[PDB]
Amino acid sequence: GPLGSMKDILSNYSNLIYLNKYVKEKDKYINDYRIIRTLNQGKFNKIILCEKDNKFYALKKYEKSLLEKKRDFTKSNNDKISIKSKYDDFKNELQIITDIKNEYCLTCEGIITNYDEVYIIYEYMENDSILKFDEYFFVLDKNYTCFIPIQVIKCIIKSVLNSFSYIHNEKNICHRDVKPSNILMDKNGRVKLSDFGESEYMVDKKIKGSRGTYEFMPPEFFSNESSYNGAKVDIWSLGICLYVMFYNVVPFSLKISLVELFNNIRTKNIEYPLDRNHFLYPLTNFLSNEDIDFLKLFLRKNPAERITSEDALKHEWLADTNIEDLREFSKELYKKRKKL
Amino acid sequence: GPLGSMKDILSNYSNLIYLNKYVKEKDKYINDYRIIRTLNQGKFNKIILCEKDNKFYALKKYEKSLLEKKRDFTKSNNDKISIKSKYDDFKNELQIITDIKNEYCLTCEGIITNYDEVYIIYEYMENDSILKFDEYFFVLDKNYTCFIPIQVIKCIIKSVLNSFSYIHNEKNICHRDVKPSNILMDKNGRVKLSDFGESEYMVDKKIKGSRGTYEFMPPEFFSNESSYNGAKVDIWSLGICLYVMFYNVVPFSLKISLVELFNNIRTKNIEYPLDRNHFLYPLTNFLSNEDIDFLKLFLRKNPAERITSEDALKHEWLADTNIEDLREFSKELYKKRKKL
Ligand SMILES: Nc1ncnc2c1ncn2[C@@H]1O[C@H](COP(=O)(O)OP(=O)(O)NP(=O)(O)O)[C@@H](O)[C@H]1O
Ligand SMILES: Nc1ncnc2c1ncn2[C@@H]1O[C@H](COP(=O)(O)OP(=O)(O)NP(=O)(O)O)[C@@H](O)[C@H]1O
Ligand SMILES: [Mn+2]
Ligand SMILES: [Mn+2]
Repeated sequence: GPLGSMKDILSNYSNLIYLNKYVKEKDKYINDYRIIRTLNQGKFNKIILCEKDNKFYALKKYEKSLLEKKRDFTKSNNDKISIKSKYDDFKNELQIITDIKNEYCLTCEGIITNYDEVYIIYEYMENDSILKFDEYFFVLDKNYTCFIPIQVIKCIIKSVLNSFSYIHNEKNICHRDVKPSNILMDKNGRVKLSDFGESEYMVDKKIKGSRGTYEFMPPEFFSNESSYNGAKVDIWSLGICLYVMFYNVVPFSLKISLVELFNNIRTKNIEYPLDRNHFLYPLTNFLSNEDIDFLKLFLRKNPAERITSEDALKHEWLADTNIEDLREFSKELYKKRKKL
Repeated sequence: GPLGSMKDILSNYSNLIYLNKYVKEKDKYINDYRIIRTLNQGKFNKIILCEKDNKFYALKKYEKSLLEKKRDFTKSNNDKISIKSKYDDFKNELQIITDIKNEYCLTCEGIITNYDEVYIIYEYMENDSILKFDEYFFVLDKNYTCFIPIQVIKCIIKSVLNSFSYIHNEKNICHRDVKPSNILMDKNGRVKLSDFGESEYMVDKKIKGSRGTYEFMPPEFFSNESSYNGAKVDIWSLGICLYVMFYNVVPFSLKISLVELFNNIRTKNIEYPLDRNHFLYPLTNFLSNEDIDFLKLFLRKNPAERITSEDALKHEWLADTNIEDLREFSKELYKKRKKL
């Protein structure tokens, strides 16, 4: 429940490496991993692009001394308050990173540490996340629109559903923050679920309560319930990703304000126009009945009535998934990147 | 409703100055206003500390070209969506800045512009805001605690209540974002309501709907209602400021997450311990029955049952307000600042 020190957590990890930073002719290295540049400066962690041998890697750096300040207010149990730190959250994440091994999930290849700074080694998914965000979602560039083709969307969903199978059924983990920025693609058309920073071990398939990214949170969270089926939470969020992949915009969600976001999620019907509709004005092809059908199975506001991952994978809509559409898509995308 | 261009809005302002920036021996000037340093770099606007003659000023810089990109999603009316910009929001703010004149409100002394960059001139409230925030609220320093004394709190509240009288009764404006960071104090013990960036003109005392800072928003906002009495919204928020002034922490609110914030506000009883309770642990005197009584009149979850500003000003609790407590407090505070 409340885990021990980092050392304890990692004591049974069989690829824990001693931290060794150094310079060799003004290129900075982490343990043979040559630091190229940083890919993403988060508020806390941060991912680093590196090279070792001839392969490419993304190392995620956390630091104890940094996240152990930044304390918040959890629940209570005892009503005698509760005091948690972002380092406490990371311990739980660490244990998970240590447990995940699957072709459909980003899995680390080693942990480098001094028990303060921590570098988790990951393969580098050269096509980054399936969509990118700033004021809205885009594929490659904020300037030309372009929506992901359906046949490719099919592949991605089937892929992430497969990773649900692993975490939910094999590992008993609820991902708890399934969003576009967390589905990574490589050049060859592999798609992987990543960032388990919000992930928790379920108790009888139930998850703790209310945590993740607001606009991806299910109606359940706005009830009296207090417990929710982990799987259905991740299903809902994939549904949103699906909606986002269709429209390049998040459904009822959107900025300013969040009361208006939350009075919405629990009760309100999602609008299903044609690809560009919420998007014709920022820039100053389109779907078909079946596409909206499938997607609506994910966004049943009542969770016991929401689609299973099993039913999903075996639904008619995915029965014509051709992995070659994704491989071709991913290949051309990679060719369009590093051209910028 | 939908106002015109900046020129139009300002056409009947009688102290609109032509922008004139220049250097005189590597001190940068705005129109005789010598730029000292910047006080607060917001996400958009920004406030500048300046000097002219021997007086001190805080100029708030906005820019058209900057906030006209940054568009969001308002309501609809027509269900044919609605597209607003942060520059649109500022037009409404501009009209208001142009209307407010009161000893209890920060009122501009001139607007300097080229119809893109805009500098609103304000007196400089040398004691800044009544409390400061980072991970929690503090008076001067994050290291020594110290709570504002009750007799001083009395003065501040009476002061802000007075400014409600002006905006609500004389001007028909709802402030809509009453919070500690917006109540400014000078060295001499004057306290002024400021930042009308969220402020709106009421229609039959009602305000539009759901806008401001989440943790200061009233229960009404979580109903079916759609319209709320402007005054009672500002009353609620002053109540929170009061709660914050008592405990140096925001009530049920607090970070992570907001569903947990909103399932709270609408239904849930506020806890009233003694000054340091939520605060004994960050740092690793105290109130009295009457104080909590008064404050509870502000935080009636039902707005038609919440305290008036009239009743407040004439309540027993303020009947012994001694302005000299604030003047002495403000004097010593100023002496403790610029000592850092
Ligand atoms: N193995 C990888 N290959 C390529 N890009 C990556 C990889 N890992 C992370 N990234 C990029 O870095 C971003 C953020 O990484 P993440 O592990 O989600 O950190 P975070 O602090 O949780 N950020 P966010 O999830 O956006 O709040 C991802 O969205 C990717 O764009
Ligand atoms: N006249 C003034 N004298 C002294 N300090 C000031 C003055 N005006 C603004 N400030 C400081 O600048 C801060 C932010 O100014 P404000 O006009 O609220 O901009 P903002 O972008 O709305 N920031 P926030 O309200 O915190 O989201 C205030 O909280 C004060 O600390
Ligand atoms: Mn992430
Ligand atoms: Mn403000």
